[PDB]
Amino acid sequence: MSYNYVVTAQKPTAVNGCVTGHFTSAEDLNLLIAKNTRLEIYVVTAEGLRPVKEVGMYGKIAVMELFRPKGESKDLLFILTAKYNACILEYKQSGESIDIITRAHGNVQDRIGRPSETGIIGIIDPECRMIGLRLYDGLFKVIPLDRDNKELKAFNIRLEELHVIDVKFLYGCQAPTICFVYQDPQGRHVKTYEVSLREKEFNKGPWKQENVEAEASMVIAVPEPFGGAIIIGQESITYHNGDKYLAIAPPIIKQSTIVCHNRVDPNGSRYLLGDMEGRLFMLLLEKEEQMDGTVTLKDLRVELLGETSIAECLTYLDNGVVFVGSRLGDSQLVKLNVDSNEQGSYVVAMETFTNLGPIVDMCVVDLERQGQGQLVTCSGAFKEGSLRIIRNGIGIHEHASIDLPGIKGLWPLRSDPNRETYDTLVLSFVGQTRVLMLNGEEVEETELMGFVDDQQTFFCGNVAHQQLIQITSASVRLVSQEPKALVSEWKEPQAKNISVASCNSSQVVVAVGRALYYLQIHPQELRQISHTEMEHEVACLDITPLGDSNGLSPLCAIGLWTDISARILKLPSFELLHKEMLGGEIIPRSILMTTFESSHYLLCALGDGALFYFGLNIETGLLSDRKKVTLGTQPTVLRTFRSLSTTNVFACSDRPTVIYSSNHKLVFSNVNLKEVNYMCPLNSDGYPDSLALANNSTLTIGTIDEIQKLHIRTVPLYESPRKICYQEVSQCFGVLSSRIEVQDTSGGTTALRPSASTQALSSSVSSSKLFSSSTAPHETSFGEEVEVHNLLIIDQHTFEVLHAHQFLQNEYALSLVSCKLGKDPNTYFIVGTAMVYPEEAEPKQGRIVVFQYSDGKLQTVAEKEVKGAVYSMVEFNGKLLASINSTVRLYEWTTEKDVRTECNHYNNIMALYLKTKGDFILVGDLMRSVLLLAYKPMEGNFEEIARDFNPNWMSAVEILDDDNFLGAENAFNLFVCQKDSAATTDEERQHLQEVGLFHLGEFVNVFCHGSLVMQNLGETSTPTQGSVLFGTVNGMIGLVTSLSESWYNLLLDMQNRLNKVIKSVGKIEHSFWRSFHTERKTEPATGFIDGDLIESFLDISRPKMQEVVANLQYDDGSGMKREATADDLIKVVEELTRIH
Amino acid sequence: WVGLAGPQILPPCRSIVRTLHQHKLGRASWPSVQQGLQQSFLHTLDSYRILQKAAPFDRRATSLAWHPTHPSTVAVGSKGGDIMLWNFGIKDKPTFIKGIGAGGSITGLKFNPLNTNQFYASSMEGTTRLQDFKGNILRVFASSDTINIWFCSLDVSASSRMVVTGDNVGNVILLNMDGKELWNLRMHKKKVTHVALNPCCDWFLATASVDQTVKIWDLRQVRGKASFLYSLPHRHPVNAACFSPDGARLLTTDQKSEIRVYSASQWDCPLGLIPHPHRHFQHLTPIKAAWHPRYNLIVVGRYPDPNFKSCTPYELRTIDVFDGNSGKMMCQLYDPESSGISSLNEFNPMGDTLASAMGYHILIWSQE
Repeated sequence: MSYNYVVTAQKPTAVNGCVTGHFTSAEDLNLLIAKNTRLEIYVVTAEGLRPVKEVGMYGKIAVMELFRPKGESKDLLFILTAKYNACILEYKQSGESIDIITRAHGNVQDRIGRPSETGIIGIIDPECRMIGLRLYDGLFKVIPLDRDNKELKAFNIRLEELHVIDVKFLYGCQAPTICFVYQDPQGRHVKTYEVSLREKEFNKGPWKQENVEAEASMVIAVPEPFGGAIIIGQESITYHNGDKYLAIAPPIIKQSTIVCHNRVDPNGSRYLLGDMEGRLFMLLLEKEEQMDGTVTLKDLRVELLGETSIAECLTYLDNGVVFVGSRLGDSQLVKLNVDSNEQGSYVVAMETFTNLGPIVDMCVVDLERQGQGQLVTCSGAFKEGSLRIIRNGIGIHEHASIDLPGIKGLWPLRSDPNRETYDTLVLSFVGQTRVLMLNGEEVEETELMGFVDDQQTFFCGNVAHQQLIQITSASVRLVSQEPKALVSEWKEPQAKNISVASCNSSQVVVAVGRALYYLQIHPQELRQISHTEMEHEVACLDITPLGDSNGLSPLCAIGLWTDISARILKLPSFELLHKEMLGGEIIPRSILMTTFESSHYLLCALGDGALFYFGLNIETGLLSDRKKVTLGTQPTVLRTFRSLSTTNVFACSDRPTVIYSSNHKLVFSNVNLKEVNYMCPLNSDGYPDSLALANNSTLTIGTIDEIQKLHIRTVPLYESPRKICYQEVSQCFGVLSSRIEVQDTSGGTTALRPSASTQALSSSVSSSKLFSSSTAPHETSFGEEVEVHNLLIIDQHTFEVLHAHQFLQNEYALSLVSCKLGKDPNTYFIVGTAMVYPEEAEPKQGRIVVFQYSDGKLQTVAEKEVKGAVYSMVEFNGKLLASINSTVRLYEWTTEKDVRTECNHYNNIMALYLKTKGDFILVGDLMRSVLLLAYKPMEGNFEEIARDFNPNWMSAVEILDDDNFLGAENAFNLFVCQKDSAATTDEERQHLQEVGLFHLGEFVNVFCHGSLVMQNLGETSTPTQGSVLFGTVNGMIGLVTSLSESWYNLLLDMQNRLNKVIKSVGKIEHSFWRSFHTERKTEPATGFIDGDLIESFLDISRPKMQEVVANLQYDDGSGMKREATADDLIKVVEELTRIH
Repeated sequence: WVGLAGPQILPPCRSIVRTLHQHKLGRASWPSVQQGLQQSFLHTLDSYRILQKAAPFDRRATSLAWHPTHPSTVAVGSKGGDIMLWNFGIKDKPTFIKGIGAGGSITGLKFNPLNTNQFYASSMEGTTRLQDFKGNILRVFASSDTINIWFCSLDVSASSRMVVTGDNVGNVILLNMDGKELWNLRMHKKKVTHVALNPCCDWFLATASVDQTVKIWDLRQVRGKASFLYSLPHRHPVNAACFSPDGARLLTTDQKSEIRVYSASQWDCPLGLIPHPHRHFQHLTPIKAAWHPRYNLIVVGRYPDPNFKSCTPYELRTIDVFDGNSGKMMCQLYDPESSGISSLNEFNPMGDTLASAMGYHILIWSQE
C-alpha cells in the first residue's frame, strides 16, 4: 500500500519571464509567456493578445530566448530547463495542425558542479553564432549554435571571475563579445571578454574594466546605433560604450531597487524600467548628432510614468501597449501616454490577467448552499496582496441581463415559420405574460396576436401544424403562424382554471384540480381526446416523446399531490402503467422523462430539493433503480438543453446543477451561479446556442460553459496576507496581514499607501505591557530611514468580504499562526506571535494571544508569553498544540480562561510545521526531516513514535492517514513516509520509512484536506480515495489522492505506453522530468502518478489511442478479464478529470 | 579564495523568520535560505557545547564511521584491531570485535552500504575485510602477499558497486563488490593515506598520499597504467582528501598546518587555503578535516603549535569549525575536563550530532 495521484487543479499563474519576437510567422509579432512548465504563445492584435498555442513542458523553464539564424524565415525558440534540458524549438502549422518541433535537444548539465546562488543565466549571441550560459561558478558554458549541431554538445571556458552578477552579449564587435558585472573583495566591476568557438577560450574585450556602482545588478546590451551597455543598480544608471562612460543618479530610484528592464525602440533609444515598489520608468538615451562623426550619446534621463503591478519582467509590445509579467500579483496589459492625465499617470491598466501566486496559506470552505463543497480561499502578497476565492463549476457568460423581477417562466419561440432560429422570448409573471421580440441583440416588448396577457402562461411554444400554442391558466390557445390569429381555444367545460400544464409538438395534457384532459394539436383544431380523474391533486406533468417516438408520446408522466407519487400513465387511455411512492409530506414540484445516451430515464424533484430518478422502460412504463440526490433546498424545476448533439438537464434551484451521462451513469456538474428559478435554451439570431436564465430579480441571456471549469474572485488588501482561517460560528474569516511602513525621523512606523488595516473603521491595538524595551532605540535596517514590518489580524465577513475589524499586534511582533477554536466557552481567534528584532537572527520571545470577536468588537481574552517564536498551532482534541522553537508544547485551557502549560516535546531543531490526526502529531522540523509524536492519554504526555531518516528541508507537511505522511521540500519534490511494527523488541517501527518520491516542479506552502467537487455515494468510482489540495508559490494548486493497489499498476503501465506516444516538447523524457532530484540525489520516483500524463490521454488520435490500449488486459470491475478498448479508458480518464 | 564573495543571507539583518517568509514568497534564492539555516545551525552548535555521551575501548582510536541511516549508530576502529558498533541513546553495551592488538590497526572503516550489518576494513594486518559486526569475515577483498605491506585507507560506493583500497607503499587496488580486481597500478610513490570516490560521479576517484600529492582519477576511462587526471602538489604529506556531499569541492588536510578546498570547476588549483595546526605526533592518529553532511562547513581538531602563526591570541585543543567558502573560523568546540587532541571528527548523516575520536576516547557532542 501507499499509492498516490498528483493532478494539477489550476496551473501556475505566475509569469517567470516573457519574451517578444517573430516565433509564429515573421509578419506576426508574438509574445511568449513562461508560466513554469507552461509556454503560452500569442499574437499581438490591434486591441490585445490572440492566443495561438499553450504548450506544457516536462521541465521548469529556466531560459526562454528567441533568436534568428541566417537562412531562417522566422525566429526560433531556445529553452533551458532548470534540470538542464536544452532545446531549439520551431512553430509549424500544417494547415490547421499546430506543432512545436524539436530542432535540436540535449541535457547540457556538467557531470559535477553546484549551481550559482544567482541562478542560471542564458544569453544568445546577437548574431546567433553561439549560446552562452552560466550554470556554475567559475565556468562559462558555450553551445556551438553555428552550423549543424543537433544534440547541443557544449564546451566550457574557465572564468577567473568567480562571482558573476549578470552577463549579456554586446552588439557590434568583430567577435562574440561578452560583457558582465562580477564581484570580488574589491567590490563590483564590469569586465569584458571575447569568445572564440575556434580555440575555445576567452580573448579580451574592447576595454580592460571599470569600477561599478556598489550594487550593480543589470547589464543591458544596447543595439547597433549606439552599441554600448547600460548598467543599472540602486541609486545609479551608467552607460559604458568602451572608452565612453556616462552616468546619472536620479533621486527617484532610492525608494526601491530596479528588478527589470526592457527595450522599447529597436535602435535602443528608450528602455522600460520596472521597479519593486511596482513603478514604471522610461529610460531615455539622449541622441546627439554631432556633425560628421555622427551619432554620439549626450546624456541619460529617467522619468516616472506611473505604477504598474509588481513586475517580474516586462515587454513593450507596440502602440504604447506593454505586458507586465508579475509573479507577486496579477500580471497585466497596459497603455502608455504621451501626456499624463489626472495624478500624473501615463499608465492605464487595459487587461488584468489573474494570478494566484504566491499563495502563502489557504483554507477550504463550504459556502454556496453548504452542499459539498466546495470553495478554496487563499492568498497574496505585497501591495499586490489579495484574498482569492476559488470555486469549481460550470460558468455562464452573460451577454444580456435585464432587471426584470419575479419571472415565473420562460419560453423560446419562432414567430417566423420560415426561420430556423428563435426570435421571441416569452416570460410569465404572477399578473400576466409579456412577450419579448428579439431583433439583433436587442430585446423588445411586443405582443403576438392570439396570445393573451391577462393572466399567467404555464406553457407556450412552436407546435404541430405550423402553429403556436399558449396554455394559460384560464385556457389553451392555439395560434396560427401565418396570419397570427387565435385559431382554436380549449377551456375546461365548466369554466374552471387550469392548474397544471404540459405539451410537446403535437399533444397537450392539462390538469384541473384532480382532472386531466388529453388534447391533440391538429390544423386549426384543439381536439380533446381523453378525460380522467386522479386519486389526488395533480402536482406536475410531462409528456416528452422519447427516442423513436414521432413527436407523439405513448406515455405520460405525472406527480400527485397528497399521496406523493410519480406515476407513469399510458397516454392514449390514461392506463396507470406504474405507480411509485416517493417520500412523505413534501409535494413533488417537477417531473420529466428523458433520454440519456439512448437510455431512458424519469427524473422527479420535490419541494425540499430532493431529486429521484429511475430507468424508465418505454415499453412497459417500468421504473427501476430508484436513486436519490439532494441538491439545494429550493423546489428544483427541471428543463432541457442540448449540449453538443447530446442532451442535458438543467436543474433550476437555489443550487443550480446540470445533469448529463458519460458512460451510462449520470453526472452532476455544479452550475456556477446564485439562484436560478427558471431557464430555457434560446437560439436567437443575436444569441446563438444560448440560455435564458431567470432568478428572483433578473433575466439573463448567455452562453453555458462546455465542461466544468474552475473559477475565481479577488479581494484586494494592499497588504501581505500571510495566514488565513474560517470561523464558521461568527460567520467570519480571520486573516493575518502585514504592512511595510517606513522608519520616521522621530518614532518609526508610518505606512506608505493605505491598505486593508488603515482603511479600518473599528480597529484596535493591544498594548499588553509584558515586554520591556531597550533604553537606547536599537534602530537597525537604517536608524531613521528604511522599512519595518507591522503585522495585524483582520476580520473578513463571509459573503461580500468587507473587512470587519483590524487589529495591530505587539508592534514588533511578527505573528506567524492563526486559529479558530474551542475548549469550553466560545469560539476564539488565537494568534501565535513572533517578536522579531531587525537585528537578531534567532527569535527568543513568543506570545500566544487568544481573541474573541463579535459586533466589530475584537477583545484580547487571554495571553501567554513564550520564550521563542510560535511557528504553528493546532486545535488538538480540545487543547491548543503549539511549536515554539525547538520545543513542541501542548497547552491547556482551564476555567479562569487562561492557557496553561501541559506536557512537552523537546527534541527538534526548527519544528515549523504541525499536523495532527486524532492523537497523532506530525512535525516538520525544518532542520532535519520529520517526525511522528503521540499524545497518550491514560498517561498525559508526548512519546516519539518515529522519525524519518534522511533529512529533507520541507516546505510544508501533511497527514494522509495514520500510516502515510506527505512532505514537499526546497527541491520541489514530494516524499511519503510510513508506519509499521517490527518483530522481537527491536523496532524499525521507530523508523518512518519513506516510500514515495516525486519531483513536482513547484514549491508547496500549505497542504489541506477538502475538495472542489461534490462526491457521490454508491456510484462514481474509487480510483480516488483521499483529497489533499495544496498551494504553490507560482499559484499552481494541485491535488493528491490515495489510489488502489490494483489501480496504481494499471496507471503505472498507462504512463509507460503513453510515454511511447506523445511528442515530448523538447524530447525531454517524462520519467526523467519527474524523477526525484536534489543537488546530491536523483532517483526514479515511485508511489506517485501524475494525472497530467493520465489526462493528456484524452488528447490524442483514436489510432494512437488504440495503440496504447493494444494488448492491455483490463478489469472493468467484473473480475473476468477482457481485452480493453480505447473507449474503456476514455470513460476511465473521463471520470478521473472529474475529481478536481 | 572565497567561493563567490560570501553567500550573504537574505533580508535586512536576516532574522530567520524574515528569511523563511521571504523563501515562502518566492522572493528568496534557496542558496540564501540555506545560508540562513547554516547560521541558525552554527548558533545551535555553540550549545552543542555539551558532550552528551563519552566512551573508550582501548589502545587508541584510528577509524570512524557513522551508520549511513541511524542517527545514533557509530562504528569506531582501533590501532589494536578493535571494532565498536555503538548506538548511543540506547544504553545497550556496544557490539564489539577485539582485534590482534599487535599489528592489526584499523586504518579505515566504512559501513557496507548494501548491508549495514557488515562493514569494510583497512587493516594493518594487510587485509581489506568485508566483515559482520558479529565478528566474522565474509570475504577478504585484498590481502598483502608481502609482510610490511598493508593497507591504510578505504572507500566504497554502493552506486557503482566498487571498493578501493590504498596500501602503505602507494598501490591502489580497485574491486567490484564480488571481489574481482580491476586495478593494482602503483598510483602513488608512498603510503596512500586516504582514498575517496566521488558521491555524485561514480567513476571519479580522489587519492591522497604521503608522497605529498592528491591524485584524481577516472576509473571507467583511465585504467591505462598510472596516468590520472590531476595531481595536486602539497607543502607536506597529505593526511586526507575527501569530497563534499554533492561531489563539487574536495577537502585536503595536509600533515602540518594546511587545509585546502579544491573546486570541481577547477580541481587543479586550490580554491582557498585555510591555515590550521594539526601536525604529526608519535602516538597520535593523524588529524583529518571533514565536511558537514548538510551545511557548507568544515570540522577539524586543532592541535596548538608554538611555531604556527596564530591569528587568534588564544590557542587551545579546540574542535574547529570553518566556513568553507570564507574559510574562517565559525566556532570552536571545547570542553575543559574532556578535551584533548581530537584526531577525527565526523557529523551525523543528519548533521545534528558530532562524533569525536579524541585520541583514546569517543565523544558525542549534542545540543542540550
